[PDB]
Amino acid sequence: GIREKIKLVSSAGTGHFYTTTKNKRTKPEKLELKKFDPVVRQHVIYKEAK
Amino acid sequence: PKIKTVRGAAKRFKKTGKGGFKHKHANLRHILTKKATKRKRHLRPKAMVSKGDLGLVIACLPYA
Amino acid sequence: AHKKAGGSTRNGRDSEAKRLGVKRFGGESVLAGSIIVRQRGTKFHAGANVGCGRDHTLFAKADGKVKFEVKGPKNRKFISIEAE
Amino acid sequence: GFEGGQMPLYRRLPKFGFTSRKAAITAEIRLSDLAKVEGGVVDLNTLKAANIIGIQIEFAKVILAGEVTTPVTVRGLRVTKGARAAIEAAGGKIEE
RNA sequence: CCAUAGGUUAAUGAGGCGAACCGGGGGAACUGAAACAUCUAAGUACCCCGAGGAAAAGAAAUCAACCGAGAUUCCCCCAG
RNA sequence: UUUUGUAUAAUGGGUCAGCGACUUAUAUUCUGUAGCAAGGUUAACCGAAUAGGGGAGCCGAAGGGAAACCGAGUCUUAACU
RNA sequence: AGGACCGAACCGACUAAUGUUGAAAAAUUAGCGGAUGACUUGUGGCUGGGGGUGAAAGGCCAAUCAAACCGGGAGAUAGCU
RNA sequence: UGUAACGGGGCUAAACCAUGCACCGAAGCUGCGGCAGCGACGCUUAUGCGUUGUUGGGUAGGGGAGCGUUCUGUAAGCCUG
RNA sequence: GUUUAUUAAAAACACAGCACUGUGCAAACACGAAAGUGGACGUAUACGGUGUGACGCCUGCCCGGUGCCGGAAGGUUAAU
RNA sequence: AAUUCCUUGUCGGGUAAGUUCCGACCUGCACGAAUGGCGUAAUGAUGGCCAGGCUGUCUCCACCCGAGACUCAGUGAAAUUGAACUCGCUGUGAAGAUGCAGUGUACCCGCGGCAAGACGGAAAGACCCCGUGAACCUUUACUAUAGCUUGACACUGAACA
RNA sequence: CUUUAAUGUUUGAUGUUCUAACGUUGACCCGUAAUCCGGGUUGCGGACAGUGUCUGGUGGGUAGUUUGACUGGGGCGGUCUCCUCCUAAAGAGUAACGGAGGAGCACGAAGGUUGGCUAAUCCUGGUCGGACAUCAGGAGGUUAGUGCAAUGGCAUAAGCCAGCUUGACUGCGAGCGUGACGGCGCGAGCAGGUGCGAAAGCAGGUCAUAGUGAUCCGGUGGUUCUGAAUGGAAGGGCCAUC
Ligand SMILES: [Mg+2]
Ligand SMILES: [Mg+2]
Ligand SMILES: [Mg+2]
Ligand SMILES: [Mg+2]
Ligand SMILES: [Mg+2]
Ligand SMILES: [Mg+2]
Ligand SMILES: [Mg+2]
Ligand SMILES: [Mg+2]
Ligand SMILES: [Mg+2]
Ligand SMILES: [Mg+2]
Ligand SMILES: [Mg+2]
Ligand SMILES: [Mg+2]
Ligand SMILES: [Mg+2]
Ligand SMILES: [Mg+2]
Ligand SMILES: [Mg+2]
Ligand SMILES: [Mg+2]
Ligand SMILES: [Mg+2]
Ligand SMILES: [Mg+2]
Ligand SMILES: [Mg+2]
Ligand SMILES: [Mg+2]
Ligand SMILES: [Mg+2]
Ligand SMILES: [Mg+2]
Ligand SMILES: [Mg+2]
Ligand SMILES: [Mg+2]
Ligand SMILES: [Mg+2]
Ligand SMILES: [Mg+2]
Ligand SMILES: [Mg+2]
Ligand SMILES: [Mg+2]
Ligand SMILES: [Mg+2]
Ligand SMILES: [Mg+2]
Ligand SMILES: [Mg+2]
Ligand SMILES: [Mg+2]
Ligand SMILES: [Mg+2]
Ligand SMILES: [Mg+2]
Ligand SMILES: [Mg+2]
Ligand SMILES: [Mg+2]
Ligand SMILES: [Mg+2]
Ligand SMILES: [Mg+2]
Ligand SMILES: [Mg+2]
Ligand SMILES: [Mg+2]
Ligand SMILES: [Mg+2]
Ligand SMILES: [Mg+2]
Ligand SMILES: [Mg+2]
Ligand SMILES: [Mg+2]
Ligand SMILES: [Mg+2]
Ligand SMILES: [Mg+2]
Ligand SMILES: [Mg+2]
Ligand SMILES: [Mg+2]
Ligand SMILES: [Mg+2]
Ligand SMILES: [Mg+2]
Ligand SMILES: [Mg+2]
Ligand SMILES: [Mg+2]
Ligand SMILES: [Mg+2]
Ligand SMILES: [Mg+2]
Ligand SMILES: [Mg+2]
Ligand SMILES: [Mg+2]
Ligand SMILES: [Mg+2]
Ligand SMILES: [Mg+2]
Ligand SMILES: [Mg+2]
Ligand SMILES: [Mg+2]
Ligand SMILES: [Mg+2]
Ligand SMILES: [Mg+2]
Ligand SMILES: [Mg+2]
Ligand SMILES: [Mg+2]
Ligand SMILES: [Mg+2]
Ligand SMILES: [Mg+2]
Ligand SMILES: [Mg+2]
Ligand SMILES: [Mg+2]
Ligand SMILES: [Mg+2]
Ligand SMILES: [Mg+2]
Repeated sequence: GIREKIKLVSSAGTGHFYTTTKNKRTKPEKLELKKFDPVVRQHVIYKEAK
Repeated sequence: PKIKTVRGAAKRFKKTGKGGFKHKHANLRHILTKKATKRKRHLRPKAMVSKGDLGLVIACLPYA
Repeated sequence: AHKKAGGSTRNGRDSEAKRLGVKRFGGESVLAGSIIVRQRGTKFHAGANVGCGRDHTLFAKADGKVKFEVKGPKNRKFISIEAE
Repeated sequence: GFEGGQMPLYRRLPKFGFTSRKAAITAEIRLSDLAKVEGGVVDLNTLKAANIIGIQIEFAKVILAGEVTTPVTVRGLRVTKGARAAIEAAGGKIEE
């Protein structure tokens, strides 16, 4: 269970977020993905958090 | 004496129009990253009690 | 001793049966969305009006009558539906 | 609720909701209840005297149930759109 | 040293008993939870003190909700 | 009586007579029956009263939603064929 | 002189037999140990139950003891017969 | 323990193998008489009758219908020196 | 000598002797919510606890663990 | 060896013959120094072994004397018991039969005596297992707690360094 | 700020005395005919000791309890959830302390899409180089490969490579499969907003089947809900999460 839960928070500032897992011993850089924001109903950049 | 309702059951069932009981689905509390979004979306709405379980629920909820 | 103590086995494990197989056979009248066969791999391939799910579950994409057939150069088993 | 020793149904399901204290004091009045009121005007006080609703009731609604056949005034009571159409057709006047 | 403690006498009162009810001071465990420790049984059983024909409580530093009610006690609802 | 199974060498009874074990109160649900019926019924209490009074209340005629709220619709959702 | 020796009363209880619905809910018979001592005995008193007392065996505490007896909680509980 | 490996007597078929016709043989079937449950149909208006088919082993258990005992009203009636 | 009154009298218990240890007296310790009492009208040649068990020859090595005694610089640490 | 499993270890003594006994050896499964080691005169209703005397302990029982047993008169229990017109054998069968099958034998009823059976009588097995049973005991099981101990505050004050 | 000297306050500590609380099972007097007690005087000790509340440690001294099940009796051992195969008798399902193996993950690429590509092994020839490295040809045809067990599947590849990219999307969801139930699984299609492709189209994770934990209790973010006189707020509810 090396992979740990991480939170991806939208850059639109609406407070919505997704959850996933990441291996942090390798690939230590932040994860960025254009994902759908259900509140503003648009695709915005989500940034690593938690 | 009056029959005493099971308060834990009265905090978990609600009576419907025809006399059935509705309940919140299980498996939607604390381990939610690994669960698929389709599965959680189906667990979000309320569900009717099953015919095999109406007997226990009516016994626990006399007044309702 | 009066009795000889035995050993222990190491084979006690097994997994639950997955209820695979053909659900509706030839001639069945099915609604759209009805599951025809539940499979591991594509033992039966999807024909006309039949869809294949992620676990290779063959399901009806239309109302009609199920038909099994053998087609193609490889003599593979296809499931199709005559719309009725 | 005992199931032999496994987790019972009323304990393996989650709790939900809360009991609102406003619902206790809110009541409902049918159109047929209007005709069994004396005075020609429908109020909290007048309905409590006629015994349609309890005395703890602070909020009331008129819903489309039964049939109203007489002109009557409903003042200061929320009324659904179906009841409003029915009351107007029966000739009553509605206001807040 | 005055005093006070102590001593004598006299006057009045109490003592002890009693089935339940009542107020107060102490206060279980079996049992239930299908085990058990929080919890329950239960402030029950029991022990003790006191009083009366009743006792206790009682005349809002009380409720209510922007309307108002008006000490206490008991019964039926509220409401399992 | 207990059992898969008892003539069982498995349990119980020496015999007779008397006694000896599914009750009662309250609450809830279903059935039957009776009254009334979109209504039904009172509780305490009053009453000399099995009468009469007493509708405080409770059940039913509306549901959906966690809830505000809306309402023969409602919830879900930005919106639902 | 002696927790000295032999041995009655007196205190005990090693062996055998009898007895075992006994003469007796622990005795009888024949032997047996101590017998001036850490002995034995009469009368009275004191220690009380999770307590007493115990040259200690979980022994004894009214024919009852790994927690006396009596009354109460109590119709404890008993998925057992 | 005693013949004790046809149930026995006994059997040279009264054994075995074929063929065939008889007969015995159950609470099965049929005949005669009776009772009951269910269904169908007809009639009567029913609250039943008739015809007809069929059913009727039974533990746990479910359903239905009764008998009898003590006491209350009918009953200051009726039975009874 | 004592012991399982009523299936065990023994090699068991006790014992004189030995050692360790506590205790300076309002002693340690014990029975007591407490007052008190025993220890003891005793005072370290006394008293308590523990182990061993006349006497003779002796009682060897280990303080890492648990306990006990002593230390107190530093780390951690309660109510406040 | 009160300790040694292998083990009746091996050697010696005692006996015609000794798994016990005595003395040695040491291969101490698994002795050991105050939960004391080794020895020890005396003592012991203490454990084991040997010898003399003595004998009905025995070879192997015989006889005798008394109390019962046995008979008569009087009084007069008890455990137990579904009912009983209560045989053997072989087989069967809840798998060991007076009762079932086949078969054999057997006139009816007492009294004395024996104890093979009636899975005889007695005690709802004490061994074994089960109960989400009990009790008591132990501990570095859990949770507490009496006690012991630590500090703050209160009873509790003055002055100085 | 490493620092000393010094002013001043507070805090904290220590030691030293004092008497006046408190202790006295020291003496003497009185109540008193009294080894109790109380009062008085005096000596000693002395704000210590002791006690009350709070608090840390210690505490089988005492107390209440727990100490699982399966099991060819129990104990010992082994096992307990999930996946694959056989037993399993050609639908599903099917037991044993039956026979064999695995899982408690991994991957922002190892996912989506477009385009492209096709192995194992052997023979022949070829520098180090050989049985076996890279190369050319041939045979052969999946005897390979699949992130990890086994079964089924895979060439239109589900296997291999590259470009672009985030659909590992949000709200739903006809219908269906599978469970006593809790629940689990499949799913076209609809809406919104996306990615790849010229386009038809494909994409709601991975070739599929293990990689998992109900409820309660809390934590975090948001919220058009509720808010015990009213306006807030705490707390609760809903949604997303631990
Ligand atoms: Mg949540
Ligand atoms: Mg294996
Ligand atoms: Mg469980
Ligand atoms: Mg009313
Ligand atoms: Mg308790
Ligand atoms: Mg208890
Ligand atoms: Mg319990
Ligand atoms: Mg229980
Ligand atoms: Mg009086
Ligand atoms: Mg019986
Ligand atoms: Mg049995
Ligand atoms: Mg049996
Ligand atoms: Mg039979
Ligand atoms: Mg018999
Ligand atoms: Mg019998
Ligand atoms: Mg009997
Ligand atoms: Mg009776
Ligand atoms: Mg009823
Ligand atoms: Mg009725
Ligand atoms: Mg002597
Ligand atoms: Mg005498
Ligand atoms: Mg004896
Ligand atoms: Mg004698
Ligand atoms: Mg002597
Ligand atoms: Mg003597
Ligand atoms: Mg006794
Ligand atoms: Mg006791
Ligand atoms: Mg006890
Ligand atoms: Mg005792
Ligand atoms: Mg009780
Ligand atoms: Mg009882
Ligand atoms: Mg013979
Ligand atoms: Mg016949
Ligand atoms: Mg029949
Ligand atoms: Mg019948
Ligand atoms: Mg004895
Ligand atoms: Mg004695
Ligand atoms: Mg002796
Ligand atoms: Mg000793
Ligand atoms: Mg030593
Ligand atoms: Mg040490
Ligand atoms: Mg030996
Ligand atoms: Mg020899
Ligand atoms: Mg020897
Ligand atoms: Mg040894
Ligand atoms: Mg020791
Ligand atoms: Mg030692
Ligand atoms: Mg010794
Ligand atoms: Mg002696
Ligand atoms: Mg006689
Ligand atoms: Mg016989
Ligand atoms: Mg026989
Ligand atoms: Mg016979
Ligand atoms: Mg014979
Ligand atoms: Mg005889
Ligand atoms: Mg006999
Ligand atoms: Mg005899
Ligand atoms: Mg016998
Ligand atoms: Mg017997
Ligand atoms: Mg159990
Ligand atoms: Mg003293
Ligand atoms: Mg302790
Ligand atoms: Mg304990
Ligand atoms: Mg078990
Ligand atoms: Mg066996
Ligand atoms: Mg085990
Ligand atoms: Mg199959
Ligand atoms: Mg099959
Ligand atoms: Mg892949
Ligand atoms: Mg407010």
